[PDB]
Amino acid sequence: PQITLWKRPLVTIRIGGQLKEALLDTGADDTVLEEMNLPGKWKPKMIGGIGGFIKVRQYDQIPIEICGHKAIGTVLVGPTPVNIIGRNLLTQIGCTLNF
Amino acid sequence: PQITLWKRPLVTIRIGGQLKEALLDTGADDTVLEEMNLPGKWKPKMIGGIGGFIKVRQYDQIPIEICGHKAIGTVLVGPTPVNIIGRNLLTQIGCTLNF
Ligand SMILES: CC[C@H](C)CN(C[C@@H](O)[C@H](Cc1ccccc1)NC(=O)OCCN1CCNC1=O)S(=O)(=O)c1ccc(OC)cc1
Repeated sequence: PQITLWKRPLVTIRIGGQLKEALLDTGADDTVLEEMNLPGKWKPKMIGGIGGFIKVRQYDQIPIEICGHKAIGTVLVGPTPVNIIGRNLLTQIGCTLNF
Repeated sequence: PQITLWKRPLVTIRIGGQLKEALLDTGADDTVLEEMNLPGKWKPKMIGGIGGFIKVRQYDQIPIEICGHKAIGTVLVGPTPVNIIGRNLLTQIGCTLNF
């Protein structure tokens, strides 16, 4: 699709049979989801945003279907204000900015 | 133009005698610039992201040129680590997400 920006670019994602709403976020390198359970091993990581640093759990090679498009990649889980889809997965679905 | 997301979507903006590098950020409602001593009235504001909130100064009707596209709107100035072009100006320069 083509998505304009007068509203937040929120889309439905599928991650483990679970549907969630997430924000397409070109200013985020990484995909960060609110606290949830995901299967498999994770690694403790820290990431920094506009307000400072948080602890997250890094899950690698996780399938995420984003508005009907498939990605498989890294998902960070932790106290983000909102679910965000970052560039690591936006690139996989062929997302670009255009003006 | 089309901007892929393999790297951070940094572009040149101008606000005064300052050309600056800034992220084209679809996850940002508002435009947030690194500390700069802009003239005119402003209002205090708090904005929140990963890590928590920061205090910023809200300046209205500030002309901002983004990649040779003119815009004019609200700019928030404060201790952000990166200049962020948010949706309030991205819409004015005709920016969309596409996949
Ligand atoms: C609530 C959703 C987002 C987390 C909001 N952020 C925009 C993000 O794109 C943010 C931009 C940013 C901020 C600081 C440093 C770098 C980039 N990206 C973000 O938090 O990315 C996390 C991954 N980080 C780690 C370092 N580089 C990254 O890309 S935000 O910068 O916090 C923000 C919040 C409010 C606002 O106006 C009201 C404008 C911007």
